[PDB]
Amino acid sequence: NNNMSLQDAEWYWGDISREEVNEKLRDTADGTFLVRDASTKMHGDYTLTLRKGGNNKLIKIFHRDGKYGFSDPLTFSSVVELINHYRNESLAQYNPKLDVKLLYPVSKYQQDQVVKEDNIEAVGKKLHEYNTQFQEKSREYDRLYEEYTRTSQEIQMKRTAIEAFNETIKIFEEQCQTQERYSKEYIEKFKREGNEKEIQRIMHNYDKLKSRISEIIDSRRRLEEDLKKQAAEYREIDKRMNSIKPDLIQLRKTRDQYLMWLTQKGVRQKKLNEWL
Amino acid sequence: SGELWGIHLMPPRILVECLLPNGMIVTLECLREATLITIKHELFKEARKYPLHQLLQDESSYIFVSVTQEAEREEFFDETRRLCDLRLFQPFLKVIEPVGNREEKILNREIGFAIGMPVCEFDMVKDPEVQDFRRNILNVCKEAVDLRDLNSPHSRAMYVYPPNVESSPELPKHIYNKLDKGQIIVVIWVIVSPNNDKQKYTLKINHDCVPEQVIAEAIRKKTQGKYILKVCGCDEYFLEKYPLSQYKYIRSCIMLGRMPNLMLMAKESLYSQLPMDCFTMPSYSRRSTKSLWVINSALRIKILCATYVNVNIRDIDKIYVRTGIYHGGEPLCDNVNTQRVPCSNPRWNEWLNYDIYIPDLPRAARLCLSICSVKGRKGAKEEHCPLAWGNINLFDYTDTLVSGKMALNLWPVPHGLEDLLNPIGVTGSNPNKETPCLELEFDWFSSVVKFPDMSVIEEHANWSVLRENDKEQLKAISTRDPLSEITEQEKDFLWSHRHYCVTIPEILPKLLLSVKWNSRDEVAQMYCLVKDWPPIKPEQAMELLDCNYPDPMVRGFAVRCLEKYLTDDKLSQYLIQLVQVLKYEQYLDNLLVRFLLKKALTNQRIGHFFFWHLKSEMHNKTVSQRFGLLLESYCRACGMYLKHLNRQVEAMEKLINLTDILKQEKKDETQKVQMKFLVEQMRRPDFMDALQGFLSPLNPAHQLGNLRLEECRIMSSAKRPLWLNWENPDIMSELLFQNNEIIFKNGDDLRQDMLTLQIIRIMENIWQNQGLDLRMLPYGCLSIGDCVGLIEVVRNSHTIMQIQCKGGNSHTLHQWLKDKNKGEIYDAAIDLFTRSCAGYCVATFILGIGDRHNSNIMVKDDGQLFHIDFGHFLDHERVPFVLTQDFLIVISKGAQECTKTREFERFQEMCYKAYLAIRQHANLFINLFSMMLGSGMPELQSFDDIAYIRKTLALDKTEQEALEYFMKQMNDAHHGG
Repeated sequence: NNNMSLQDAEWYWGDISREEVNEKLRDTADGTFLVRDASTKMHGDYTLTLRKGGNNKLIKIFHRDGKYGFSDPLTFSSVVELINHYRNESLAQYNPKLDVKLLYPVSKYQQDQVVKEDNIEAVGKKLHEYNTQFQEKSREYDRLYEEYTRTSQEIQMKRTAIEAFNETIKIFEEQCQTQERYSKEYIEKFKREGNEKEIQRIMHNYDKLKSRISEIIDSRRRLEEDLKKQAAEYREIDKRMNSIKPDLIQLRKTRDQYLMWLTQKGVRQKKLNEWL
Repeated sequence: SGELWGIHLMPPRILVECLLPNGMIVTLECLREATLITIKHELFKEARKYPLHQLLQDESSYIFVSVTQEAEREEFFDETRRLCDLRLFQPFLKVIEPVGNREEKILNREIGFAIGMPVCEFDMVKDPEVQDFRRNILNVCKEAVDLRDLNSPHSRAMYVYPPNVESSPELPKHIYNKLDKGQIIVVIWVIVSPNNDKQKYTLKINHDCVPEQVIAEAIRKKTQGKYILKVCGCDEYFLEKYPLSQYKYIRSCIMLGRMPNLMLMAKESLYSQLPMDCFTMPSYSRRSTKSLWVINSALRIKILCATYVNVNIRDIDKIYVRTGIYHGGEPLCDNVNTQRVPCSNPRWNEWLNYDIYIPDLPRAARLCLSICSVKGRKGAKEEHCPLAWGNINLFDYTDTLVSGKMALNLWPVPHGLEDLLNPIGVTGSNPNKETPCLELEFDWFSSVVKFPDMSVIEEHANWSVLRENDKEQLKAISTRDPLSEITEQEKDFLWSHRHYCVTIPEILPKLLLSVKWNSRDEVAQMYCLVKDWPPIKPEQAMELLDCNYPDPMVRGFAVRCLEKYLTDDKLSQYLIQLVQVLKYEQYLDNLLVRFLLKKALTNQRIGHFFFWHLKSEMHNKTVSQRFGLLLESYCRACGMYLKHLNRQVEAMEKLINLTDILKQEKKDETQKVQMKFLVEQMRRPDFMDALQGFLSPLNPAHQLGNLRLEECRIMSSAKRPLWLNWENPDIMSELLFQNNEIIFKNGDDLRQDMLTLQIIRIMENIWQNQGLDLRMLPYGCLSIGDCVGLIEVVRNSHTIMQIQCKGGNSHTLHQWLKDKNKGEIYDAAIDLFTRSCAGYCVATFILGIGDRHNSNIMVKDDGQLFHIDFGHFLDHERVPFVLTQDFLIVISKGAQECTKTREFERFQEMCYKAYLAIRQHANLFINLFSMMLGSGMPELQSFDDIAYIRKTLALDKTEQEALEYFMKQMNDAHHGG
């Protein structure tokens, strides 16, 4: 291509904001670029967005005396000539620290092949189907997120309860250790004085303490098993959301691409808004 | 989850199984509201029944120990507190010897209760940075305490009751004309008498009146520096010598035309009422490195493996780890990805190299990384989804580069985060061990690598190193908003003209965006410019504290500007954003936390909201530890106010529990049985004692008193918010308000409402300053926790839906305003309604809040119009507040015609002036919405959202074009207007 109008250029996008540019320049290779109208919205700016070092670098093109250029002097007839020149030659002429080639253009013609059945009612019905499928997918993802947050609170409360149970076991085992400490060398006094009623009641007290600590062991073990089961369910819900998420993102991309194609095809927005 | 594990309210008969030091076990039937000392009393009474009573010692030498519901062995030197408030996990109490200082442990219990998590795990956590912060923040705590005790008892009164003023000593022209020759009719209410008898005097004094001379002519009219002015109905005092009209109460009385009423109290009475803050010094305070720049190597990090990743095997084939070295939000080099290993065995053993050098690493460099999963076998497009994320500070708090192994526990993906990496997220490992963990390995350079100090940086400066004609480009870059379309041409122009940028102080945020932080010489030069930079305004200074400027010296310059310009009132206005940008700090110990704590410990009004803003996000585990440590520091050094805060917490948690037993147990039956259960639960004495006589969290000056049980109800909304009505213990406070109504709303997040009302208050302030009396009604809203908070209720106001229902139409609202206040004050009500409508229309269009219906917009009896239940602000273009004909009739004074209405033309003029004022001050609004990203609202995550308020304010278009933009928006609202 020797020279072509910028409206027919693949890299030129026209009237869009920085946000969709960042979405289309997101995690792409070095040198990926597009040309859009500047946000100041006056004729003749035609700013360029390039990706270098993982950053969305943004360059301004001036429109003095009917020409174009990155800086003074302006030695380009059209923006397409400048784009081709910096597409064949590195941009280091303007700035030596920007050692990057304009490798890949963000072509709006690339996403045209995604949509099929170009007639208006077919794309309307297809947009309706993907939009409602996105609706059940999103409501499933939010219900799963709600369940995940609730189960996470249950994990936190159950873990706090287990930690309290372990500290209770430490308390009661310290009590049993003190009982043994004050009883090991002192039951000989019981043997000399020879009363069996006090022996049987202190053994009853030790037995009921043993029953209490065994019951607390049983409760701690049961709640630990419940925590393991509920954490397994937590893992399953997390896995389910991680499975849903790429599908939801793909449905979002499909809906956005269909809406953009309908907007650029001259389709009425209000005629498609109320179908949902 | 209440007073026992699994039991909300314990039965009146409680079988405690206490634990004896001798070795015996008791089974004691304990009284319901019993205190611990009598529990020990008939513990030792029945101790004689069981053997080994001879080994037992006196009652007073022994202390109860038990495990609470927060998993810690609490020991109880506080015998005066009842068992209901003890929060037992199981009913047992071990009796042992003293093991520590009593006052320290009682203070620790109060601090842990106020925070909501124990100080014991702050002691037991082995992070050196946490312990070093806990030790070093006590220095500024002690300095703030000493400054608070510098001019005792006057400075203590300043701390407890700070002056509620605003910044400007002077008055706007549109309210100076509101007074008869600049005179304020003020009523001073002296209760000083042999009996408790009120009596009054009326004074016609000036607007620049010091309260000392106010009481001077008060005594002169009575028919001497020992009296103070206290505002009727609340704990607001006029202490420091300031103009009278500068106080917020007097200013609000000038705003609304209400009669200012004040006490005349003795200085000695307040000085004896205030106690001495016993700042006990905590116990834990007792407890060959080569430079960064001399390393000739590239930065590489080794990914070992992941212990487990929560991903399905038959839906996802491969997973990888995407990394990247970031400086805030912008990468210092290209992101590097690990090899796409199968998801069954996340085992990597892979070195990752980066396009950056070891000396080129900036001080605030962070390794942001995320395990991610691939997809796309069906179709030619392949997508990567975020799966788990984590950030590591490449330099720790000791200025040392990380090295060796590091087990980083990753965080769950934020809701609605498309981005593979999350550089805006917090740093550090996840405390939850049930999270995916990744083993990182940073390269070992045979020594400890330390970032160079200021000396080496300054020596590197001045080594790599007439006014120009076109200096207007610098001003043009300065005047644009922080999220402007800044080019590499403007960046190179800024960096090539950095020496001449010092003559425009407010261009520093742009210049810091021009410098590339992956270059050592540029970083050193920009540091040299920062060191000698002139101070900037606080509104511009807080911009340098968001996620876009993570550099410690940039944030230090911003904190110094906050020290040297920012006032207490603007700090209170901007306390939400300054608290939220504490998460953006990479280290617990920084200058911003010291500034916020020092200002919070010298101002109870500032410190109260500081405590509550930190407390409202303790549920967020991303910032739980840092805010918990800060809350520990504040609660140690605040003094007596902690007890008051404890009372507040009690009430709040009680209300939370009540709302719990209102919203997941009995949400199905009719409302009347719910009201019966409400009055039964709230009539019980301990709920009363928790809900009686505590300071209002919405306003610490408003001291809530007796609770009227007859009119505490539930509205018919979706989440069933709880209406509370409180009395005032003082008997003559009928002048300001006889009642305190508060909506306790749980389930709906109120951080959105807090941000919206703060922004609305700021628009009100800008409009009042410019010359427009465009009064808003930013009612008090304070979130207290996870989707739970408080809302101040506007007295004598009804929703438009209630007005329409009670009148029965289009003319019913104007008819109601005609009927409520007719006569010569009808014109004032009409002008008030029109003007408040214009201001709220402009604010709602600019903020773009959720769809407005008649249920969520209210009008007062005097005609003031205001908005409630914001919720969904910005985007979650669409004008929500379309001016309906119900308002067209009232603005046009009931005229059928609306297009050719002169009052409608004045409405247009006020709206246009408001839009131009907010467009002129939009830099502050963009700054405040950018500082709020780390909170995590569902509709505020990245700058893509702030582009909405960028577009509605028409900051991209010229100043003139915004006029026609507002024209077109209002004409589309009216279908021609």
